[PDB]
Amino acid sequence: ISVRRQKKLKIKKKKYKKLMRRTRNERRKQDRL
Amino acid sequence: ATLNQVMRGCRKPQRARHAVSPALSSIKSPALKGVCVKVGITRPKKPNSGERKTARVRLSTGKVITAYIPGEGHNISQHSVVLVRGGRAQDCPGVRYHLVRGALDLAGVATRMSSRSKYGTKKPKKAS
Amino acid sequence: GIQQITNMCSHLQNASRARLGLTSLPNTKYNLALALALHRAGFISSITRGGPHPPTPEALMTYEPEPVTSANVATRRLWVGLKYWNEEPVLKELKPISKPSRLVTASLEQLNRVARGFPAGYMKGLQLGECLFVNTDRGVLEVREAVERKVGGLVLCKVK
Amino acid sequence: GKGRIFQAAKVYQRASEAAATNIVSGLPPRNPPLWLKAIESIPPAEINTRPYPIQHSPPNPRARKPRNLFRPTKIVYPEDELRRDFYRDHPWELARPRMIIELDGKDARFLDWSKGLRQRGIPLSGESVVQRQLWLMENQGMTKQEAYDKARHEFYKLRQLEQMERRIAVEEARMVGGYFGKDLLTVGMELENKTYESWKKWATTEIARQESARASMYTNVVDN
RNA sequence: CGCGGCUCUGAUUAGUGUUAAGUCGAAAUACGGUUCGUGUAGUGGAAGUUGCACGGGACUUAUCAAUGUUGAACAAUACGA
RNA sequence: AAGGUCAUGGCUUAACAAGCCAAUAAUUCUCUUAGUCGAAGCUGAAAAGGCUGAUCGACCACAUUGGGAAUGAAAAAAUCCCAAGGCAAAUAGGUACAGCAGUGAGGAAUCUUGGUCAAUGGGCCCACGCCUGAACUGGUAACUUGGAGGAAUGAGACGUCGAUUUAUCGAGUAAAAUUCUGUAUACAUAUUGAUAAUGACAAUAUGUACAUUUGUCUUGACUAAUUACGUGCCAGCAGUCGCGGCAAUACGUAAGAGACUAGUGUUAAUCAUCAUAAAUAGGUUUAAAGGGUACUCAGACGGAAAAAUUCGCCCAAAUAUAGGGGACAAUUUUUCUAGAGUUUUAUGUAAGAAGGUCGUACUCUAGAGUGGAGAGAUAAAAUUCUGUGAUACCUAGGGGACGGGUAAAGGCGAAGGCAAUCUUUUAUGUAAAAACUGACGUCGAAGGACGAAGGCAAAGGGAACAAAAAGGAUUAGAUACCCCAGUAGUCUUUGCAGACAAUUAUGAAUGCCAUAGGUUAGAUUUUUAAUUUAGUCUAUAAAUGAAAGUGUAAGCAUUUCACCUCAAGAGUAAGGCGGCAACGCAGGAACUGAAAUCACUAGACCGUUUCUGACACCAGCAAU
RNA sequence: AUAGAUGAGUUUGGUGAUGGCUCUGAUUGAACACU
Ligand SMILES: [K+]
Ligand SMILES: [K+]
Ligand SMILES: [K+]
Ligand SMILES: [K+]
Ligand SMILES: [K+]
Ligand SMILES: [K+]
Ligand SMILES: [K+]
Ligand SMILES: [K+]
Ligand SMILES: [K+]
Ligand SMILES: [K+]
Ligand SMILES: [K+]
Ligand SMILES: [Mg+2]
Ligand SMILES: [Mg+2]
Ligand SMILES: [Mg+2]
Ligand SMILES: [Mg+2]
Ligand SMILES: [Mg+2]
Ligand SMILES: [Mg+2]
Ligand SMILES: [Mg+2]
Ligand SMILES: [Mg+2]
Ligand SMILES: [Mg+2]
Ligand SMILES: [Mg+2]
Ligand SMILES: [Mg+2]
Ligand SMILES: [Mg+2]
Ligand SMILES: [Mg+2]
Ligand SMILES: [Mg+2]
Ligand SMILES: [Mg+2]
Ligand SMILES: [Mg+2]
Ligand SMILES: [Mg+2]
Ligand SMILES: [Mg+2]
Ligand SMILES: [Mg+2]
Ligand SMILES: [Mg+2]
Ligand SMILES: [Mg+2]
Ligand SMILES: [Mg+2]
Ligand SMILES: [Mg+2]
Ligand SMILES: [Mg+2]
Ligand SMILES: [Mg+2]
Ligand SMILES: [Mg+2]
Ligand SMILES: [Mg+2]
Ligand SMILES: [Mg+2]
Ligand SMILES: [Mg+2]
Ligand SMILES: [Mg+2]
Ligand SMILES: [Mg+2]
Ligand SMILES: [Mg+2]
Ligand SMILES: [Mg+2]
Ligand SMILES: [Mg+2]
Ligand SMILES: [Mg+2]
Ligand SMILES: [Mg+2]
Ligand SMILES: [Mg+2]
Ligand SMILES: [Mg+2]
Ligand SMILES: [Mg+2]
Ligand SMILES: [Mg+2]
Ligand SMILES: [Mg+2]
Ligand SMILES: [Mg+2]
Ligand SMILES: [Mg+2]
Ligand SMILES: [Mg+2]
Ligand SMILES: [Mg+2]
Ligand SMILES: [Mg+2]
Ligand SMILES: [Mg+2]
Ligand SMILES: [Mg+2]
Ligand SMILES: [Mg+2]
Ligand SMILES: [Mg+2]
Ligand SMILES: [Mg+2]
Ligand SMILES: [Mg+2]
Ligand SMILES: [Mg+2]
Repeated sequence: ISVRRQKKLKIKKKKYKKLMRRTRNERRKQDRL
Repeated sequence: ATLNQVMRGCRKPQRARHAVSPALSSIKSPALKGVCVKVGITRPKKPNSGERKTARVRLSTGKVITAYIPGEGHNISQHSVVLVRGGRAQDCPGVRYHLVRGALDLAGVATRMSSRSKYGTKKPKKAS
Repeated sequence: GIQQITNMCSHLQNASRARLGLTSLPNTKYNLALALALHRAGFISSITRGGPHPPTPEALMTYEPEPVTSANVATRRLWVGLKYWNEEPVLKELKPISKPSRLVTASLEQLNRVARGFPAGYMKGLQLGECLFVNTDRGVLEVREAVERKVGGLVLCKVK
Repeated sequence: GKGRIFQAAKVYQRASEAAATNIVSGLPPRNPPLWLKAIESIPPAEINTRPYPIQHSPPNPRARKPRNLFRPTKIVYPEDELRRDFYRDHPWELARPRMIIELDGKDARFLDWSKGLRQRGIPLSGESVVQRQLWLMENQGMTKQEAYDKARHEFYKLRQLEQMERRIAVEEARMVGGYFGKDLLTVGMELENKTYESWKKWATTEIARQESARASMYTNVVDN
């Protein structure tokens, strides 16, 4: 995979990693960790 | 793959391709009747331009789809029973169906001369 | 086993691709059976059992190989003379059909169909120049020698 | 494959096929090239086939998986061992110039080493001792050392006469009014003089560089 | 009657797809003007950015202070661009 | 051991024994979907082809749903008993059209409430005969198939019509007209379906008579077939690519042309196209795709020369009784030494681990040391350090990590990774000779083990470095890049964790294919230098590849495991498993697209290199 | 059963590949429109 295409996976993995940190609290309240 | 890998079931069916008109392909039906939930206009995508006459139809199966109205000028409106067939509007996203012109409530193009069978237009009978 | 025949087929391809006048093979009755059929079909020039060094080129037929006993059986090898005519090897391709992972057997009516250039089973029809060698109870034979004797058996390789 | 497709070995086959029929179907073929019938019965020779090369030395019998079977082997003779022995005992025998240029390749037709070291067509050299030694060591059954001493001593007595004749030949010539030019001892020294001077100029010009650059190393440019 | 499964719905809430004509930056592609990517742990409206180790899909893109020789005289009937 | 049985079998029983099957899911359970099969139907050139599971035949199940038994030679019932809801019934206890026709409903969509038991079949009957929505026949529908649906002549009506080089090109042998035929069909006669007799209805044959429709799609390219006008990115066309923005062969109309025709188009579906899940028969360096690692159970595959057995394999089938052939295959036996191993302290070596040290620098403390105002930082500064004496130069103690040269295309280990030193301790690997075992081998799902950095947990350590937090600058703004400082963390011990560009973007292993130049550890030699074994790298040949390149392999072959099947959504969701957590393993579908993707070629560009021209710049004079 | 194996449009500035999509062939217990 070229560096141009790896940067597409790089953003998709960072957005997801960023979403789980943000919703970790409400996922801990609903017992979904 | 090796003969052992094939014997254990490595060969599986290829992932399915979505049909052009899933509401009809799912049940093997050529057409379906439906009531018009809304009759409005859709805008094509980047290359083309204009106003495409579309209709939000609630099929007899329960699905709500968007059908394209072929021809110039139509007669249907809210609460209108129309027949739906396959085929999509290529430049319109979400419009994956067509309406039949000789359908129940939708009338055929009156001032049509060429390809009358495509628009449900009776012959003028001007000669007789 | 069949693995030795598969190594004998790929080795002869590499020896003919390299335009070698001589080539050695492990000394086994199975390799000798296929070599005798290749020589009988006219694809190779000579067959001689010898040591790790090739015999004298000129006196190849009159070569006197020593008896094979347990004291030298480990160093014996089959020396094959390769042919090249019209700037082209006579034994260009040796494609195996039956492999260690699967032994392909053909019937007499399938060989009769493959001999005239029609597919049958996992085999394909023979074209101009191609040959097919079958390992039968009457020895390693050519497909046209097998249908004449009316026998089937294990298919070894297709010689282009 | 950067190389190109050379079909030089098939010029006749290709040319004879192109001349078999006519491009204008329905007419007889024209006359072929003039070279087609010349080499009609002289086909090319086989090329690119790798044979088992001549074995100038016995191949290693203990080897079980020998490599380099299609590689030419080194040519070695029983005289190689003898030449190395002689020329190592007489290094200055290599200073005598020898002409390895062939005249007609027929030197070995008049060599009968049963007579002595002096043969026809070849000069008295370290090769004569090796050939004479080999003959004695094979025919008269002498050993390597015994045959060496014999042919070696015969070789010395001949060299002595060659050096004694130069001195005497020049001494008698002057007794009857014979004069000669410069000799190597004189010519060799004159060439050293002319070359020694070139070094003197270089040294004299090269030493001035160091003494000047050395004295100027210090920054004494203030001139206090 | 209880437990479990399944279907539908749910205030509230998340993600993603599509849509030329909006807005804020300029992260990537050249040494992209802080090398870019992998993993991991932080951080910032956003692209980004920081530590630590790692990869080249970046530096083989590499091109003389050894400065380059009177290596056997001259003359003859030898030699003769 | 006994009984039972034609016979066999825990089939049955008593007494003993603890077995038997399985270990890669035998066994059990949940969810989703489905009547099964056939050259039966459709389809491909073909594959143990694919799809369907109508009409035909075979099998299975069911008769509103659920729960049951008896009768009988045999449940093989639209039977019988029971409960429930629907309809009917109330003092009853029937009914369920998935029997035929028919109605309502649902649906894009599928027909007559006919005649006869004359024919074939079946039930009852001594016989005659009775019954048969089985069946045979009439009806409805272009749903499909097959057939008919008209042939020949037709020249100046010196007429018409449309274009237009107004005189050329077409409609056009077309029409009219003329000469024939009697096709579907109508009518009539006869025969026949049927014979012991019985004809509901119709078939066939013969004779006579009749000349009766056009419809539909397309026309830019794929794809056979053109102009004119209208419209002006509007209206619209569109299977794919596309068309339309005021001189559109692509839209609408007109005419022409190209086709099929009682059909023609469109929609939906299936096969084929599609080597597009490749058993036949694919692929994974750079495009989807090689597991982080290799020791290993199961499993697959794997030497030499003989023999026994199966009779696999072949003759060779018809699921072939009985035989033959002996190469190969399976189990087994005996020998062999080429693979794989053991011994003979190899050499060489940053694999690993334990217990101790060494050193350069740094850092802290002390000597009211010497010295006496700066120092450090940066492109430049500021924050900052310093008169409580800094920087600089020393002496004496303490502390923590780190590892200069050697050093190389070098080496070691399964990989991760491993570089100061001494002792201790550990498995492989390499060279040469002998000896020894005698196929003991390779790969390997799973399980288990190991696995960089960061991270979690606990107890230490803390010099230096440094996420975070914070300050000073720069900047349009500056989280940042830079700077003054600085906590986790890095280090030690014990666990957790398992994700990496864990890379050679290339799994492991085997056989094989031509050279050259280096280099690493040995061996042999006439140890100069050659020869050779095992590694590693460079550049090539044959060849291979989309090419870049590779050429100890990305070649020729083989074995085995893993993995891939258009993009995007997505390595995401849900349920589950592991973990203290962080996260890991496993892993979709919906919605939306016709493209995503790789290597190369020539340009242009670069706050890219090196050159070449120009008052381009420098310098000078003048000017705005 | 021995004649039976076929392509086309479409990614790029361009070229060669990779890889889907669509068309070309046959068909239906089909439906719809014009007849
Ligand atoms: K890839
Ligand atoms: K019915
Ligand atoms: K009857
Ligand atoms: K295009
Ligand atoms: K037999
Ligand atoms: K047998
Ligand atoms: K590494
Ligand atoms: K710091
Ligand atoms: K700051
Ligand atoms: K080498
Ligand atoms: K290849
Ligand atoms: Mg499109
Ligand atoms: Mg028209
Ligand atoms: Mg809601
Ligand atoms: Mg950046
Ligand atoms: Mg940038
Ligand atoms: Mg950058
Ligand atoms: Mg980074
Ligand atoms: Mg910060
Ligand atoms: Mg770069
Ligand atoms: Mg590069
Ligand atoms: Mg069902
Ligand atoms: Mg019912
Ligand atoms: Mg309805
Ligand atoms: Mg009867
Ligand atoms: Mg009777
Ligand atoms: Mg008639
Ligand atoms: Mg009767
Ligand atoms: Mg055309
Ligand atoms: Mg149209
Ligand atoms: Mg048009
Ligand atoms: Mg018809
Ligand atoms: Mg790997
Ligand atoms: Mg893993
Ligand atoms: Mg990985
Ligand atoms: Mg033995
Ligand atoms: Mg032995
Ligand atoms: Mg061994
Ligand atoms: Mg050692
Ligand atoms: Mg003081
Ligand atoms: Mg002080
Ligand atoms: Mg220390
Ligand atoms: Mg070092
Ligand atoms: Mg090693
Ligand atoms: Mg192994
Ligand atoms: Mg495993
Ligand atoms: Mg760690
Ligand atoms: Mg730690
Ligand atoms: Mg702690
Ligand atoms: Mg560590
Ligand atoms: Mg662990
Ligand atoms: Mg790593
Ligand atoms: Mg593996
Ligand atoms: Mg190395
Ligand atoms: Mg190379
Ligand atoms: Mg995807
Ligand atoms: Mg999701
Ligand atoms: Mg999950
Ligand atoms: Mg995963
Ligand atoms: Mg270029
Ligand atoms: Mg100027
Ligand atoms: Mg100036
Ligand atoms: Mg002015
Ligand atoms: Mg490009």
